[PDB]
Amino acid sequence: GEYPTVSEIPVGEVRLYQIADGVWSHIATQSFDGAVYPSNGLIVRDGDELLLIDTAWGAKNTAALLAEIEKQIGLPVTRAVSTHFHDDRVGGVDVLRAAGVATYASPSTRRLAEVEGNEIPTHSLEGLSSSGDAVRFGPVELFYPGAAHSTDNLVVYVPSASVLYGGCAIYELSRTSAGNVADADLAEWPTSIERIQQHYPEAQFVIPGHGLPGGLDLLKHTTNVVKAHTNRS
Ligand SMILES: O=c1cc(CP(=O)(O)O)c2c(Br)cc(Br)cc2[nH]1
Ligand SMILES: [Zn+2]
Ligand SMILES: [Zn+2]
Ligand SMILES: [Zn+2]
Ligand SMILES: [Zn+2]
Repeated sequence: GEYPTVSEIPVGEVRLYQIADGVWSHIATQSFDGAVYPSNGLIVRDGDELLLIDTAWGAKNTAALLAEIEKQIGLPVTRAVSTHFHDDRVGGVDVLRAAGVATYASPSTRRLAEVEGNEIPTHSLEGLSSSGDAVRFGPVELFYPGAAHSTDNLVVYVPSASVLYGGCAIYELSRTSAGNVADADLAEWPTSIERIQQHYPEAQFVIPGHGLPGGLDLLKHTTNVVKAHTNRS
């Protein structure tokens, strides 16, 4: 149905959106600099358990996310993966850890999170140190496409449902301007996007880090936005 928008989600609340069977996205809202922003994560069913991808951007949001998951799906979230080190992906890891969730991130993400003073996922994800690396983690595949939105960003693919979760390295179609690119690699971002396209050409649903899902067109759109911002246009 109608994908949850930022104007339909109260402060501190979380909505779930079933993309395919056993694949949900969780949508929360955060406000800063006078504007309010939506944010996406992923929930993938893993037998009788659930694998969570990224927090709900904040401790209060994440606590509500776990409560919503508990009320809606009613299956235990045993593992969680943060796709990069910024607050919208690791903010709430301490809440997850306190509830017994095992938190995971690449060694690059954990290091950059500690330097930033953010919350630090406990477990380290091996085998994702070089561009193009891919490892299977439960019911999903983790992919390091190279530096883009950040040097450590990962993308997540669900081969059971052909769902690609790009994180903040992928923009929604309505977004035509780059955001917090302070830690981005504008020079490598388009090349990293092409690695995603080359590795997941069969993806049917593409989930951006923020906003409405779509198809693989979101990849070229992100490349166009990054190239436009590169030339200061
Ligand atoms: O500074 C920012 C940070 C974000 C969060 P992000 O960098 O993780 O995408 C942001 C977003 Br979502 C949308 C817009 Br319009 C502007 C933004 N400005
Ligand atoms: Zn970020
Ligand atoms: Zn553990
Ligand atoms: Zn983001
Ligand atoms: Zn476009």
